[PDB]
Amino acid sequence: QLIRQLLERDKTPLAILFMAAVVGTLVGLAAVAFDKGVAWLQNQRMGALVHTADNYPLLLTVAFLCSAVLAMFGYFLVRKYAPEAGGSGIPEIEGALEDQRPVRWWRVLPVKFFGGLGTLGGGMVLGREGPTVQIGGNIGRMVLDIFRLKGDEARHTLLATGAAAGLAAAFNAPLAGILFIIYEMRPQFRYTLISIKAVFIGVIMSTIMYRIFNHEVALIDVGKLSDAPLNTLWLYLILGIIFGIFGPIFNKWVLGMQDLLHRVHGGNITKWVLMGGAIGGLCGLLGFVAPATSGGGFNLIPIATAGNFSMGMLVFIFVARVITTLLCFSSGAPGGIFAPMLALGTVLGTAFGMVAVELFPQYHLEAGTFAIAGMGALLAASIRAPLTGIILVLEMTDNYQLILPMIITGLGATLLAQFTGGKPLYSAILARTLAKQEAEQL
Amino acid sequence: IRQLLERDKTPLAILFMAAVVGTLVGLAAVAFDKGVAWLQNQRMGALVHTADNYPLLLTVAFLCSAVLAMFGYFLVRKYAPEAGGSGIPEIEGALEDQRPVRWWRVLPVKFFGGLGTLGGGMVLGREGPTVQIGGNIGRMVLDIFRLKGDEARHTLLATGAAAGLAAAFNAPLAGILFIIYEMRPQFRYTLISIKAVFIGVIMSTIMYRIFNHEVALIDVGKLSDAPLNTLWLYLILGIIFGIFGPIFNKWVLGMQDLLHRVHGGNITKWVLMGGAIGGLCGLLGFVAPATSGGGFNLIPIATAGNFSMGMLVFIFVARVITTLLCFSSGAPGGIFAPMLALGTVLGTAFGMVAVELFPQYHLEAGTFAIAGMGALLAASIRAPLTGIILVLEMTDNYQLILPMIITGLGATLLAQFTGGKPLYSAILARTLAKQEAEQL
Repeated sequence: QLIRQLLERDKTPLAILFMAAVVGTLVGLAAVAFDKGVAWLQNQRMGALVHTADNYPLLLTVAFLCSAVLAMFGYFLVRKYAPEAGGSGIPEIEGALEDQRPVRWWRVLPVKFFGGLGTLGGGMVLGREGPTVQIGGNIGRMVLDIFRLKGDEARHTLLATGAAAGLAAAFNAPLAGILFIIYEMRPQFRYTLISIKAVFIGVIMSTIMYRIFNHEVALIDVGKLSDAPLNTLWLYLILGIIFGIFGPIFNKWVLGMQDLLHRVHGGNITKWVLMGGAIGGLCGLLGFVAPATSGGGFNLIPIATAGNFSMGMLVFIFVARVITTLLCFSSGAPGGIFAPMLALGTVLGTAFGMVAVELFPQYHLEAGTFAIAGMGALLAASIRAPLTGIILVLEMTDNYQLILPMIITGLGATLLAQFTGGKPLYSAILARTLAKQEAEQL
Repeated sequence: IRQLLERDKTPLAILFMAAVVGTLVGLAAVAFDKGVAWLQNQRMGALVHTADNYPLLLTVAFLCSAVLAMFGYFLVRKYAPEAGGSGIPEIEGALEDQRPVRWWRVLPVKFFGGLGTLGGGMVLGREGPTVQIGGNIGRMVLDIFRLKGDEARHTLLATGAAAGLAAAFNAPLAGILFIIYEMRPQFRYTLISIKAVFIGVIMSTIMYRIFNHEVALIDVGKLSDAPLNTLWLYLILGIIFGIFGPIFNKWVLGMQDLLHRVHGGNITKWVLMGGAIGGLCGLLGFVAPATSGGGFNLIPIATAGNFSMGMLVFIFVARVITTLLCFSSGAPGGIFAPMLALGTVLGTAFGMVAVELFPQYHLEAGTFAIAGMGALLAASIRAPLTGIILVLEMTDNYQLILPMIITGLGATLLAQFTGGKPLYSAILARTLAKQEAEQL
């Protein structure tokens, strides 16, 4: 026939495109088994809090010793077995695509899936996209060892497939794992057009294989809000300057708290997992006396957008939240920072709307329509990926009408986070740990 | 207090004048969207003396669409021969410093010649004459204002190619994703040139939503959902578009030389094969208004179950024929929009087969018309991430964001397997090959 000898004349891209369909199945399993392990521990922690609900001094202790032993175990697997399994994964699947950081598929996966569950099920303010990309990247290398595929354009197209299979299966946004790994993250490499179709395959087969088990489950349920009038759109630029100034100060604070939480222990392992037990048990203690300033962050985004918080409470879920967010990502725990910054951005958003209601009453603006244009304005001024933050809150909130103010608060964030000495958060951590690798080598 | 502004004297001038290309395109993309709509109603206003004498008075739909046809085939073939086609080849070829930009010649013939032979009833889109009008205003503000450099005429030109693409679709994301990333995807834009495309797109969608307010250009509404047990049906639709990718690409690069033989470059014979294509699709604008038409007139009709299967092999056979005649001749009109209303006809022709072959799926026929809309665009132009968000901004169906990647994948993968270049880099490669042959 004709298709017989034609489908084998190249045989190199047809194998690495089928290998991107066995990665997205494997990461899509590892994104829904990691999700059903973090939704079970939170359904077992609160099932033990309300069981023996008699003595209130016993309530705070059992909310502490049930999150300390998940933090004393979550920090234990990281800084003993696989020390690159700390923090997010995006600083470690950026140098690994740049051929600077090695990928240990046999070591990150038994740590990021198990020890990354205790620092997520323990009530800490960490994202479930960090421990899904770094599992996904360390799965896209696993299929090049069990199948023994070789090459320099074959290791970089499956390491970016699983890195896109971890972001498009932890947020259920198949246009935010494609728009991040290809274009916005590493804005100097291009992924010539056989390496994008292996990102497209590993996102399709990692959202289909994610929506099979995690079906009829809402992750963001803000509803359908109003629209942004054209005499209101200049108030989204001042929201950009607020986020664009707070961006590089928050970007310096996480890199500044890594000089304090690394200087309290000195380097010892027994001083480190007990520091995690006193910082991952506090966020399991704060999740019972004030549940807004804890958790993964996806609990208050349909709440703060509804405007049920007052202005006196909206500072409390920003002052006692950015202190708590800096104490779980910059403290060396396995966990991302998008879902913290997707809730740290929606608090400052709706705190700008309730100011704009009383200050400008003639505009008739909704107090929560800045909380949809506030989520994708803090990770566009710290990570500096503005087109991801627009097409991450579109697949979650499903609000098409705020497509023009999302760029006004997206441009205004990323313009002041470059003028005022800014730096990308997911490109200044990798450039910082590479200096320590150049220090212990010499 | 003082160093923060004088150090940013020059690099901020491409961030303030990027709001001038944004503003002046939004005032020239709504004087274009109204001029293409004012000239349409004057044709239908003169067709009220036709229903009594339909054989003899049929020429009113034919001659009045041919006088306006020879006003766009004459301003282009005499005053500015680089404003023919779709413009985006002559903008991409000018973003690499290979093609010259004549803003003193393109703008008086892409807005005047691009209004007659786009508002006369052609089968062209209104973003080809909006990107190149946008990609000349970004050169208009650079010659009349005292600024220069190597990254200044590649940023104001690259925020003009995005201010026109975002003010011709009401899509503030399909103009950003095309120019920076999807068009020529081996070039890296500077971080001050990406955030100057953002100011051009924002202040052009603002100057478009002020005039054309509370009106959606695609009114499909909210369609049904796509279950996970029928998602392979949006892949065989991609394979059918993937073979039709380099076949429609070979036809439009074949009929450009096939139509070139009938006049041979003589100016008085261009407009006779240019007036007989405007007069044909003006007569087709009264006999069967789904055969002709510049795109969006038949997209809300041929999606929510109106046309039968016996008619959708006529709005695809006789529409491809009048698409390869209106754009491959040399009219001032883009092809980015008449591939939306051509992949949604074959897309809904695949939807009315799957509902007949698979009764167990409970599939609406219309959910294959949104996936097929950004499929032929992702097969012949091969920008598979603009054509997903472009249909997302207009048709507003966020439920079908997973099938639009699958039909987006299969249309850009099988087109790469059989062998096919992007369309806006293949017409440019023929023009740059014709440039070296004309001087020798």
